[PDB]
Amino acid sequence: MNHYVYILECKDGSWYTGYTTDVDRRIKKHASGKGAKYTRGRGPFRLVATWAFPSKEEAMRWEYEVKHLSRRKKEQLVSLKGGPYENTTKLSTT
Repeated sequence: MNHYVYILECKDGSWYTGYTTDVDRRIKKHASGKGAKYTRGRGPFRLVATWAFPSKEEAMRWEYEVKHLSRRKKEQLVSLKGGPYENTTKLSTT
């Protein structure tokens, strides 16, 4: 199965942790791509980062541990990878 841990920054500033596991999203994108463009989204879910694990236990333990750790370590987790520079959204850079 496909284990993707997504962390979304909510309207409040709290990071929403949860890993998804459905093949449907993958095939859906390919099916939709036939006569469609990449552009799709609005908010208010801000994607900070995405962690993909081919391993069952790693996906379960990662989720479980981010649920385990406090805010301070939750911040540190993003400080390891997820930094504003890694967002590469736009800001003002051409």
